[PDB]
Amino acid sequence: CDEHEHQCGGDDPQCISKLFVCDGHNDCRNGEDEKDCTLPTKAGDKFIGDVCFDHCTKRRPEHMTLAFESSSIAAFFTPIADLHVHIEIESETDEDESEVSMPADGEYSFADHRLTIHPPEEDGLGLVGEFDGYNFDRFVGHIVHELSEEVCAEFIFHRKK
Amino acid sequence: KKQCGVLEGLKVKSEWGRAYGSGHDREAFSQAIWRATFAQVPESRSLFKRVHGDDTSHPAFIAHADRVLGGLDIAISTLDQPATLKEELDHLQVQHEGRKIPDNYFDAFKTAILHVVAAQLGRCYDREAWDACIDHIEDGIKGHH
Amino acid sequence: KKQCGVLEGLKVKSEWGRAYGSGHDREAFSQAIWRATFAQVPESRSLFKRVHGDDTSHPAFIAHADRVLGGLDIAISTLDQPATLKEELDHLQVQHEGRKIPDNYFDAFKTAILHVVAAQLGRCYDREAWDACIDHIEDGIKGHH
Amino acid sequence: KKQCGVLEGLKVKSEWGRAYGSGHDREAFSQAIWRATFAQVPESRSLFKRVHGDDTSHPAFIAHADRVLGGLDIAISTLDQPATLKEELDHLQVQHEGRKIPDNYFDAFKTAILHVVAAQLGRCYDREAWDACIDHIEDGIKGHH
Amino acid sequence: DCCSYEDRREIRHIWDDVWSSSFTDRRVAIVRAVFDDLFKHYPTSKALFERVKIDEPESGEFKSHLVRVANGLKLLINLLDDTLVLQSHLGHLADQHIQRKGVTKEYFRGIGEAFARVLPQVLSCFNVDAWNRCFHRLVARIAKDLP
Amino acid sequence: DCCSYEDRREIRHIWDDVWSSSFTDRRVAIVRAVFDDLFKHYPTSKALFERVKIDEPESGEFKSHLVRVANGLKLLINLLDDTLVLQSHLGHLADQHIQRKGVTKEYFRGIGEAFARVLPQVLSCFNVDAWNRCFHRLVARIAKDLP
Amino acid sequence: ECLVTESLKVKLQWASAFGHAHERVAFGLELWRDIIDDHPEIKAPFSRVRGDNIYSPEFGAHSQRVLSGLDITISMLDTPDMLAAQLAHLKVQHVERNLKPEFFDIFLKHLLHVLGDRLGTHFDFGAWHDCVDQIIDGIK
Amino acid sequence: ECLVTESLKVKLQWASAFGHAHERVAFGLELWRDIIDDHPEIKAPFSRVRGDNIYSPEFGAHSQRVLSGLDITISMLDTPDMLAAQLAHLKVQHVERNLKPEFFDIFLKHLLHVLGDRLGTHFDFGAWHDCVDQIIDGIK
Amino acid sequence: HEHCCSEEDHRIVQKQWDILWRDTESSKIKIGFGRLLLTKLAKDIPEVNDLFKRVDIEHAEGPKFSAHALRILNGLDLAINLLDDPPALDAALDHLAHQHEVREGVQKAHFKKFGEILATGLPQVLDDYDALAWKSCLKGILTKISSRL
Amino acid sequence: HEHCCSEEDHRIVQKQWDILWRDTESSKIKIGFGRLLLTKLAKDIPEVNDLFKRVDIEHAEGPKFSAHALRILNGLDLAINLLDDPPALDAALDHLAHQHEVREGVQKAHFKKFGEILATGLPQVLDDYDALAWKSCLKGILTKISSRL
Ligand code: HEM
Ligand code: HEM
Ligand code: HEM
Ligand code: HEM
Ligand code: HEM
Ligand code: HEM
Ligand code: HEM
Ligand code: HEM
Ligand code: HEM
Ligand SMILES: [Ca+2]
Repeated sequence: CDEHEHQCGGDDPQCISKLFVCDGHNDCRNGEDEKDCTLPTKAGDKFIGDVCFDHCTKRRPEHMTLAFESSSIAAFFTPIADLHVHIEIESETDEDESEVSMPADGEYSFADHRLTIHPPEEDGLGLVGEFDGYNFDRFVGHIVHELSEEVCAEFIFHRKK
Repeated sequence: KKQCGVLEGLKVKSEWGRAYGSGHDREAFSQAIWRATFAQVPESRSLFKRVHGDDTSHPAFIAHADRVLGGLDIAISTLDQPATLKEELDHLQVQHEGRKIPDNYFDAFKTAILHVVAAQLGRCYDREAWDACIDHIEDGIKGHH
Repeated sequence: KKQCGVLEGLKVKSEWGRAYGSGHDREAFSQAIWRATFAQVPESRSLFKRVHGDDTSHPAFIAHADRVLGGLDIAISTLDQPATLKEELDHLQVQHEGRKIPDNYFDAFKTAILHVVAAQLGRCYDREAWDACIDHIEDGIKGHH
Repeated sequence: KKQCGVLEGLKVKSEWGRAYGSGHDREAFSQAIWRATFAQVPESRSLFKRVHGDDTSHPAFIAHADRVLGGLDIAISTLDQPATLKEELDHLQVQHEGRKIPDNYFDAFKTAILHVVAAQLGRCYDREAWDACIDHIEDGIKGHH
Repeated sequence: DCCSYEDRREIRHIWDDVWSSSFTDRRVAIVRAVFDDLFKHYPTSKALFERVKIDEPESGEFKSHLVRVANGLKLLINLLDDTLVLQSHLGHLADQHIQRKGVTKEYFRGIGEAFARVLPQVLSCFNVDAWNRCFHRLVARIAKDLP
Repeated sequence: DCCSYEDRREIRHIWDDVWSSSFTDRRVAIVRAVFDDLFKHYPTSKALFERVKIDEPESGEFKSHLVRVANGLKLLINLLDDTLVLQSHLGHLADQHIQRKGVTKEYFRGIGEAFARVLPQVLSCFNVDAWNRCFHRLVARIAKDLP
Repeated sequence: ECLVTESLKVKLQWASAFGHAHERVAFGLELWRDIIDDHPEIKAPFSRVRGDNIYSPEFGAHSQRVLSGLDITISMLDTPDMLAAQLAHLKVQHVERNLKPEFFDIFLKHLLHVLGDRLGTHFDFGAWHDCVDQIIDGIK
Repeated sequence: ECLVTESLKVKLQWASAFGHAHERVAFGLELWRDIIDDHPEIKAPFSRVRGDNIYSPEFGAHSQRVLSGLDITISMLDTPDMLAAQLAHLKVQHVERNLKPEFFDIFLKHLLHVLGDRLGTHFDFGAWHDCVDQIIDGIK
Repeated sequence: HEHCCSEEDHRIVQKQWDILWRDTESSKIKIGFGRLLLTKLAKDIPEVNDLFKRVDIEHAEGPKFSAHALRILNGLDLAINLLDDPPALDAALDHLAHQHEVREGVQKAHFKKFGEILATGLPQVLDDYDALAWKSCLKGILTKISSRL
Repeated sequence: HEHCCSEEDHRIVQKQWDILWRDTESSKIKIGFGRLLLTKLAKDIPEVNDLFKRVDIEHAEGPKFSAHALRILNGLDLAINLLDDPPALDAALDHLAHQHEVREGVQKAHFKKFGEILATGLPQVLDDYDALAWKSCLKGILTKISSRL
């Protein structure tokens, strides 16, 4: 489907606007746009990310925990769930040994199972993890420059169960 | 929390450019906005009985919606030309006075716009700024504050 | 990031007054500094073998430490009298040339001083300023930059 | 089976260019080589105790390795300038004499290099040639034959 | 205080948001809004622009000026990928201000603060730090001999 | 733009850091450094002090002057707790400058900027705003009839 | 005569043609090269900005500064009061040198030739000629 | 004056520009065409190698032989003894014909113009001018 | 009669009409362009000046008119942007018909002219213009708008 | 202070420094280049000539020095090639510090100059040079190498 449209799949495809996925109205013939609206990263949940390509983070850490503090959905706009998250980090050098727990806002779009976590520090670096669609216990987390949308760090996040 | 001044205008005027978009994105952008509005105050559906407000997907209404955003465009697109904006707002003011539209609805419609715009722009979007300007624009249509 | 000029001098000269202090605060201030230095470059302990560098708490070394800060005092305490300072620095320069002291150590010792001073002054302390001046003072002892 | 003459030199010098490579390939190429060396004569680990020979993956050693190949580079890279090579080899010779390095180790290290290089070059690689030259280079470092 | 390549990229983008239209209107209001902040803080500098008629804000003799300033900045940013040339024009840009009697090293550090207070208001997603960093490197070289 | 009691307290302290020693040396260099910033920005004013021999920086006829200025400021600050007296000497301080032909209302706003640029460099923990606020209240009354 | 549309057209095409970042330096360079090869007499006044070696950074800088000004003027075609002023301002920075008024007629010739390549057949020659001309006369 | 780096720079750029196989003939052709159109007086001495039809194999061959020699000279900029000799050798193969020393000044003009296109803005004009010049005078 | 302004046709128009709104200063453009378009209309047919009197057409640069310039020009936008949804576009235009029906003085011949003007103007601001496609679509639009007079 | 010679920064440096070793005759280059670099240093600061006396700097083309030219130039290589592994690079450079510490006569001002020279030289052999990136990295390197004098 086009750039800003959601595919309903099935043996008979139909493109509808992403702004319609999980909105409360049955926009797709088959209904996909409304039958799979479960929020993965919900309050209380924790996700552990294993680095594998880091060209920007200030700590170039081995891991990176992602704790979800709160999550609320606006009663009239179901397509987007707003989140509050603490990004924890365990660094350790020669001259010192730091720990961090930067807090950031963010939303999760049922439209494409992609949670965007707004930049925590004023260094223009934000996290963007897009979900499998069917998994929800593992998502690739790309650290990017919000403005540009440049990828410069990939972490595989696993739901800490 | 902030007033729709010179800069905050330029910002909204620019961001609106991206959120508004064109073609289908538009036909939906408006769609989304109205759905969000009506969802908030179902009471208001009664005012658009003339333009099939019952079915948000009816061409008549689609037109209406796409037609409304149109004005909002002119409004925003001229937040840097008080002279002209003044006029457009005044013009709108007229097309609306007479209809028992409570400040209650405008409020919802603003919220709608804001939520949708935010959904559309992803990350680069100043809330306060829009709030401030959408407000100034609405005031110009009601006459109130 | 800044040069040890007129003002930046007065600032360091003043702040140093507070950090240096006297009596026990001093006997410790120095203690802390050296511990921080040696912790950075354990290699350097070998140079103070003559004054019990092995045990930072040995009177001999305590003396040494308290004796070192002493010079640093004279240095800082005269950043507003180039004429005199020049002399003191030069004097020190001599007591040091001959010993294979790498710019590597001076660097650590500066860091040490800075960290301790910052720990001692709490909030009112300009980092850049000290860095700049401690530098100018060290340069005057090495001969280099 | 062959002597490191004019041509056999050019060949090794060229092939080495490909095998040595740069960046990570290098940091590994060296890694591989050393692992192959130590695996042959674990006894030798004791000589690099100074540069963390215990853990081949320790930065200190990584440096060391990358640093060693460096010389080997200069050596090979000048097999066509006896005048200069002579000097580099002699220079190395010094940095090594004094250390009880048996012709036993050099042998293993050569083998290591050869096996890794062969693994890296795939098909285009003359064994005899390298053997001959790595030898000539090693001789220049030991003083022996 | 080093202008990283990433930072350059950041700006090379941030700019594309302020310098969007090929119509003066926008850039003008911004550069103006920048100066108004310079004058509200270092009122002394105001006098320096009587030559362009600042007493007549909407003059045009002045508006054009604002634009030249804007464009001069634009030219800088749009040079961040060609270092060597930037390094030269950056000098040339200094000389054009050294011969302008009355321009202090301070006024520059002042206009720097200006942008850092204005820009974050005309557009969202502004990496104030990144901007600040590379802007300083640019300013430093411009007013190295200015004080 | 109101000099709060808290602000007064802030200053009554900030000062105790610049006016520490009872030896001229320090206060001199500071007040000087202040004027040097006044002259670099409003060069016209320079001429006004030929009476004290500014052409001879280390003169002494001039150094003493600097001190008097310093001390005059000191006297002000050290009066912030006795309002009524401050309000009077503050006037007397005006009259001493009104009879000084050539002193503009501007030069004052200029020396104000001066401190706000100098002080933050001679000592840390400087509440630039607090200073600015109470300094303006002091200046305003001094040059009310000066322009 | 450059009215309202004939401007917007240029303002617009200038955008695509000129470009951004490096794309510009390339433009500037290509332009000046063609100009200097046609009339080497120009390498003279460009002595201050190493006009002998147009690939040099010194000249490169210049090249850019120039194009930039051209950008300004073009971005002022809609507002007369600013253009008239800007143009007058440019005339001064030039008059101070032995500049044969024909040099500009040359500059224009090429600027169009180049935009021709960049823009292709869409290039509205008419609009540009009528419009850039007005900018030159104000400096000639 | 072509020192050590100013050479390596050319030696390197020549590589990318010139190219390999066909890529070269293309270069040669493009070069000579531009040269002959500018100064048709040259079609004269090139009579032996069908200079009238530069696309012909006869001329094509020539074209290549030329560039090749240029390659040699350039690859000798670092070693003076070989260059001085090579250059002298080339001068002889030329002097034997009515060759206006200005022809070479022309050849150079274009060789640079062409490399300019091929290499782009990276093209180190300075280095080349200083360096290729030194190769021409040894033949002029 | 059904091959006029086809999918490809308008897909084209739409694409070309967008070349315009690439820069954020759409207002300055829409206005200037719409301003000129209406002016050039009153030029060829003066009985128009009286119709646009209500919006102070006398002062082309006057906000009163500048606003109008937008409304109209912006309406044309709406028309174009709904080209890919006949029923909607239809409704959208019918509405425009009514907004012109109650404005006495406005006769068909006016639109015919405005059309010719619009067709001569567009290609002056758009480097890529497909006269055939546009004429096809503009016709359908202008007609449906004036179908009440 | 931590934005100096960043990942992108050195990723660049590394890429650009490689443009050099494309041809197998690296020796001829490294030497010639390193030779020139040191020469131009002794040119601006003679007290250097005595330091490099040990390696017969008197005979630039002399194998004694040519070898040296490599060693140094090659060390710079090592530095650059370890830019993507701070701990290793650190160690690698610290080692270089010690190799210079025991060589009396060598003072900081020397490196500062060598840096300026290196920065004016590189762009003469590399068509693609990013002064900003390089200066950032070369600084970090040169500094850490001379941090003992
Ligand atoms: C800033 C927000 C608003 C703007 C810019 C705006 C704009 C418009 C515009 C342009 C029209 C079409 C006029 C025409 O062409 O005939 C319109 C019609 C109308 N508006 Fe608004 N409007 C706004 C808010 C509201 C609100 C809050 C309500 C009430 C829920 C409302 C109710 C109406 C109604 C009922 C109509 C007429 C429908 C019809 O044509 O039958 N508007 N509005
Ligand atoms: C700005 C910092 C420094 C100052 C002001 C300074 C000052 C002093 C002073 C005053 C003395 C005592 C001289 C005497 O009375 O005999 C001294 C001794 C010495 N300094 Fe420094 N020094 C500084 C940095 C260093 C550094 C970096 C090292 C090396 C780690 C160092 C190594 C020595 C040694 C080994 C002695 C002699 C110990 C002895 O008496 O046996 N100094 N220094
Ligand atoms: C042709 C092969 C060899 C070459 C080219 C070579 C080269 C080098 C180089 C350049 C160094 C570093 C010198 C410095 O910068 O301080 C070095 C160090 C050393 N080499 Fe070799 N080497 C070779 C074979 C060997 C062998 C066979 C051994 C023994 C297993 C060995 C043992 C050492 C040791 C222990 C060091 C010093 C480690 C330290 O710095 O603490 N080398 N070698
Ligand atoms: C952000 C850095 C700045 C840039 C990029 C910039 C750019 C420019 C440019 C391009 C010119 C016009 C040259 C010409 O066309 O003749 C100019 C002139 C000048 N600049 Fe700046 N400038 C900057 C900051 C400043 C500052 C901080 C001051 C101090 C208040 C200043 C004062 C002036 C003055 C007074 C002129 C003369 C204008 C005239 O009378 O024509 N500039 N500047
Ligand atoms: C911060 C506020 C200022 C204070 C507290 C201050 C204080 C003083 C004092 C105490 C005197 C000496 C009176 C005497 O002993 O006869 C004085 C004189 C004078 N002040 Fe100020 N002053 C201030 C600002 C200024 C400014 C802004 C100017 C203008 C440039 C200025 C110009 C003068 C001059 C020229 C004299 C005469 C000195 C002489 O020739 O003896 N003052 N001021
Ligand atoms: C219509 C295109 C032209 C425009 C818009 C224009 C613009 C400029 C600008 C803005 C400068 C830079 C002034 C500065 O910042 O110092 C400049 C300088 C100059 N222009 Fe032009 N110019 C144009 C055509 C010409 C022509 C035809 C010539 C060719 C002879 C010419 C000769 C010069 C010279 C010699 C300089 C000064 C070089 C220097 O800075 O040393 N310009 N031009
Ligand atoms: C710097 C570039 C030049 C180089 C390196 C060069 C090289 C050569 C070489 C190697 C040959 C082939 C000789 C052979 O194998 O028989 C040749 C032939 C010749 N060159 Fe050049 N040449 C250059 C410039 C010129 C110029 C400027 C002219 C133009 C008038 C010229 C005129 C000739 C002629 C007429 C021949 C002989 C054609 C024939 O074989 O019948 N050359 N040149
Ligand atoms: C395809 C082009 C046209 C479009 C899309 C269009 C659009 C509009 C719009 C939106 C309005 C404003 C309605 C409102 O908000 O109250 C309007 C009003 C009007 N139109 Fe058109 N129009 C077009 C062509 C024409 C033509 C050819 C004439 C010429 C006689 C015309 C004459 C008028 C008049 C007189 C008004 C009244 C404006 C007022 O005083 O408020 N229109 N048109
Ligand atoms: C970043 C550039 C530099 C690098 C990477 C570097 C690298 C080296 C290396 C590898 C050695 C040889 C150690 C050995 O194998 O025994 C060395 C030695 C030396 N370096 Fe540096 N060096 C640099 C800059 C300098 C500077 C600026 C000076 C200038 C005073 C300097 C002076 C020396 C001296 C005198 C030696 C002794 C050579 C001998 O006689 O064996 N180096 N350097
Ligand atoms: Ca739906």
